[PDB]
Amino acid sequence: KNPKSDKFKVKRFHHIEFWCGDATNVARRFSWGLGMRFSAKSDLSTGNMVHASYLLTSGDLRFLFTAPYSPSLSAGEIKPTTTASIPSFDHGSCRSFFSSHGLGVRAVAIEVEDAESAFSISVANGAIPSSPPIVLNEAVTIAEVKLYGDVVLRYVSYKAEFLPGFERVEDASSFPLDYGIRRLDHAVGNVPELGPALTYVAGFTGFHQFAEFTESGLNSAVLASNDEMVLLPINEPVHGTKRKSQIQTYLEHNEGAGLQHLALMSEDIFRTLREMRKRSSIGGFDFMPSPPPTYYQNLKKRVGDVLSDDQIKECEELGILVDRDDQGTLLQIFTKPLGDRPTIFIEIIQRVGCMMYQSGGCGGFGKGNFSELFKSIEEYEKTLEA
Amino acid sequence: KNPKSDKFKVKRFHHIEFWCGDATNVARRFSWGLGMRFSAKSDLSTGNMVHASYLLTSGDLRFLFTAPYSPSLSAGEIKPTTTASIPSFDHGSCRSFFSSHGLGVRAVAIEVEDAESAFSISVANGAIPSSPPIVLNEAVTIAEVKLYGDVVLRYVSYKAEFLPGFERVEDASSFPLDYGIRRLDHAVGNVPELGPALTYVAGFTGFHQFAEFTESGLNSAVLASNDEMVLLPINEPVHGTKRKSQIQTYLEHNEGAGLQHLALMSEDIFRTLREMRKRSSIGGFDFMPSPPPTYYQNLKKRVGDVLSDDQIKECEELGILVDRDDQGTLLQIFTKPLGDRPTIFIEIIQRVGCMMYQSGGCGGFGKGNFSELFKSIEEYEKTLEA
Ligand SMILES: CC(=O)C1=C(O)C=C2Oc3c(C(C)=O)c(O)c(C)c(O)c3[C@@]2(C)C1=O
Ligand SMILES: CC(=O)C1=C(O)C=C2Oc3c(C(C)=O)c(O)c(C)c(O)c3[C@@]2(C)C1=O
Ligand SMILES: [Co+2]
Ligand SMILES: [Co+2]
Repeated sequence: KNPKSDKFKVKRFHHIEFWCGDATNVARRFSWGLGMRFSAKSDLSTGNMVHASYLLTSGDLRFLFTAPYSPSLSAGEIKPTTTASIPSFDHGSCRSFFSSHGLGVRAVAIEVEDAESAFSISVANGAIPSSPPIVLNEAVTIAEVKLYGDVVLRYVSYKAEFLPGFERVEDASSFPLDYGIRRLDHAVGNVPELGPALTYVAGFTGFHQFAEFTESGLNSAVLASNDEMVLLPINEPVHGTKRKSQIQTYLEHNEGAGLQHLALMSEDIFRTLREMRKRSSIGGFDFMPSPPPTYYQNLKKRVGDVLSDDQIKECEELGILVDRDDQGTLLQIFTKPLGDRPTIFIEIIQRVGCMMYQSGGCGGFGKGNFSELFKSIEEYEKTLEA
Repeated sequence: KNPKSDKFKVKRFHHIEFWCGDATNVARRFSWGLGMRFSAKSDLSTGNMVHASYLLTSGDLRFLFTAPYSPSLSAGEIKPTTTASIPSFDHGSCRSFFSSHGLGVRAVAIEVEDAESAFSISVANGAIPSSPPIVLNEAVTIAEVKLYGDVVLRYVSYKAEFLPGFERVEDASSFPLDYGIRRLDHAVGNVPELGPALTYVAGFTGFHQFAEFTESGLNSAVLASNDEMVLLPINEPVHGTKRKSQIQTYLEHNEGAGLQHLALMSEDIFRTLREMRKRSSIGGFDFMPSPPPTYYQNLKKRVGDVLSDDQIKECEELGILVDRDDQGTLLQIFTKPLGDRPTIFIEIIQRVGCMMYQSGGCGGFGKGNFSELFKSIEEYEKTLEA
């Protein structure tokens, strides 16, 4: 059931901002590995003496990569005179975030009708303020509240081209890469305590519970906006298992709560994964180990109604996982961690079904692949021995 | 003249170590952009709880990329019990270096006959110690002294595979990229005062002056080992010119002295530059703007004895610069800065002549291209107007 209790008008995911040590190298790596175009910049060449910010896009997906310059460049500036294009930016907060967590997501940004009212309403309803509403060039309003750990939920609203102060990138340096990724489907946080985290976030957004889950080492629940196009799962560790909780491992290496994974919807997951896997060992992203043949043998029985034998064979070539709800079918695969620490990673997704446009969350988040993978693995060792 | 006054036995450049925020993303970017293989690692997967270090190689060139993990992972360790594979590493020094300078070279490493004696002799002769000699696995000795700014000269010596504690990389993740780069030719520092810097470095190494230079905005001089295979140019700004000194701009954005550029010798600079330029806008490195056609028209007159018209045309397609000594010919080109700040960049080089093996420094460092580029530029505006 959907109570449509959003406390303000939320539209869609707008962008994800990574806080980096060197935004140039991370952005160029991500661009090649994921097939995202360099679309805009704000840096020394645009008059920004405070931070370097580079924007990559693929369809509606926007990845922002930001790093600080030497504070000495802007020592005579004050906030009213700043050259920063993102006025919430702070040298000290960025260096401390990166020193503490390594490469990771600082901001999950959603587009709202009015960022000033979204901020006021959120804070009125328990949100911890992070950056007050600031109007950029009389055109865009941005505001930030704490989401979990040092991750902020960023509100952006447009009177009506990413942000004022950003410039479109010289087309020679903007190669039209595209591997099929089109938008952000969901963004997942890891926290030490799910209950309080859910209460806090649902408390100030009015987002409703979309789904929930739980021998796995985690509990999770999904918060969703009114039309369920903004999906925010949150995980907590479950202690006392044979294997150490993967969520606990995250918290230890991340020094606490933070963003765990970004799920990127592809319009053609076969082509996305072919293109990404071709580049894994030449600067791109690695993928988790593939399921055994027994997993794909059991897929025929599970989704032979949705996917032909040839489409299943292509899933097996690419390592793709498949889960199915009572409403839709889900194709998914996970990258290895994006950087040095075993913390943040990316998920590639495509959903089948729930046509009306496709409704958000169609097919769930893969809750059935725990059971299937474990059963798959038991049955594969059996064939190997036998 | 060469006095061969080295105070200890120096062999060749061994490796360059970058200090990073995320070594994974910088290494993968450099690998694709420069055509370097992933050759070894020391990280969590090898038992190193302190730092992540990834080694790229192309021929004899070795680029090491190192970043710190959370100190919490190694909080129970002490130096005698450390899991760090590079015992000079310090979380605090690395974060402070990166916070102050951004992405850049921490260590210029040279192979010597005996790193312990090289360290003792250097310190006896005025070198500022940075890390005392440490024997790794009874096989490799490493020691460090200050070179300039926060850059160290690292001595490595082998009894007799990069360093103990490093593991060869899984061949699936080691794609055999190769664009023709084969070794490090020279490494150039920027300092505020050339005289004292030269005195200090020549004082503890016994390296001799190989070359010197100087309206350019800089003074430079080159220190060289006995056989002149280790070449260490150093630049200082010259203040009071129409344009601000490029060296001064470096010092301001780098927060002081540091490594300015690495010159990488190619065995086929045409193929290296074709391969690198193909990748500039898809995750690789950008190049400085090419000289005008007038520069290449005047090359026929200057090196038509060394390069055919077709070889000159290929230089013009690729933006390659050409200088010539009384002893050899030099082909060279410069990248844009490697990261966010207008600080460190790379030079690709190939030398022609001085055969005996080829003697180091063959053809100089491009001192004639100041005059030629300026004259080239004046003559090109002339054709445009006319
Ligand atoms: C929110 C999200 O994005 C998620 C994700 O992408 C991958 C899924 O795998 C699991 C698993 C297992 C056995 O792997 C589990 O035990 C629980 C309790 C769980 O909740 C999930 C999933 C469905 C999930 O939540
Ligand atoms: C040491 C090194 O590697 C160097 C480099 O790679 C590029 C060269 O260009 C110049 C220039 C000009 C006009 O560009 C100059 O005025 C001076 C005094 C100079 O000393 C050099 C060079 C030769 C140099 O030193
Ligand atoms: Co997911
Ligand atoms: Co040079």
